[PDB]
Amino acid sequence: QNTLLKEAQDEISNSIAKIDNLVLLLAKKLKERLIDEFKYLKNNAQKLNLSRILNIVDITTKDGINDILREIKFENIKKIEELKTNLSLKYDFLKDDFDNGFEGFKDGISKNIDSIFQSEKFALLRLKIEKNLKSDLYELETNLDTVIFDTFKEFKMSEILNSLNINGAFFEFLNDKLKH
Repeated sequence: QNTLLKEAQDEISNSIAKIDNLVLLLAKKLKERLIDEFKYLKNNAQKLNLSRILNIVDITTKDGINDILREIKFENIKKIEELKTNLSLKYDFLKDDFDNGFEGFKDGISKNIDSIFQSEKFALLRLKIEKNLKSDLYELETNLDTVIFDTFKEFKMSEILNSLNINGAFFEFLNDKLKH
């Protein structure tokens, strides 16, 4: 029991010791919109392409969700390694996995909400830009509007990542309490 308490203290000490992707996704969405505009310029003035443009936002949201899921998987692997490190309590180690999964689901839901607001804002900006559009000037106006949208997406990524880090810290504290 004394050895287990020492191991728990060491784990607590280790825990005490130890946004750009969203911007890249927004830039990719802007590039896709520019490619669609160029295709519409090769043809003439397609509204179906404008309707399809909104799907690039969903693609970018899916990419962000994939990044978040990869981070969650890495956190789970780290938790498994920590459980393997020293054999003090196996049931307590198993218990916190559900809490970690719930925290990851909450982070994913927050990402969905904030990124959906950002995607709706980007769609509104694109609709405003569409409202015959001399092409190069339209591309520059899109480069400004989607720039504001990319800044909003980066802010959403930063805030949601801070919230996810806080949730992970809370889960680690709960695991430490269970070990105690």
